[PDB]
Amino acid sequence: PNRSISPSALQDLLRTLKSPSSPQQQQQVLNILKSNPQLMAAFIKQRTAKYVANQPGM
Amino acid sequence: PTTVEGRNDEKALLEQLVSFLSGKDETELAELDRALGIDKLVQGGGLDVLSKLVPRGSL
Repeated sequence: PNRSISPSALQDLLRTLKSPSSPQQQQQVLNILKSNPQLMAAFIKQRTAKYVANQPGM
Repeated sequence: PTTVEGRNDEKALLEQLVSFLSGKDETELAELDRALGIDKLVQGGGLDVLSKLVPRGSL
């Protein structure tokens, strides 16, 4: 937990959403999210930001 | 669009993507998923998500 996150990954993230979101995307998000944790935390937060709201807890 | 063109930085990076996420533009194409706007995200990916408007079809 020394280095922030690859400035090339984040680009893949935002570039991933560009996809259709279902087929590759799934692998794209998980892909980067995997090759980049800090990113996942962000994205994941965004994804859950859709539920976390409806379902308060986490 | 981005909202950190006057700062830029790690947080700005994730803030850029996250920012774009909030304003899912895909909504224009995913006129169907437009419902949630990001319902295409909650789709699942793994083997579950929540339980609000089948973001995939049958979760």
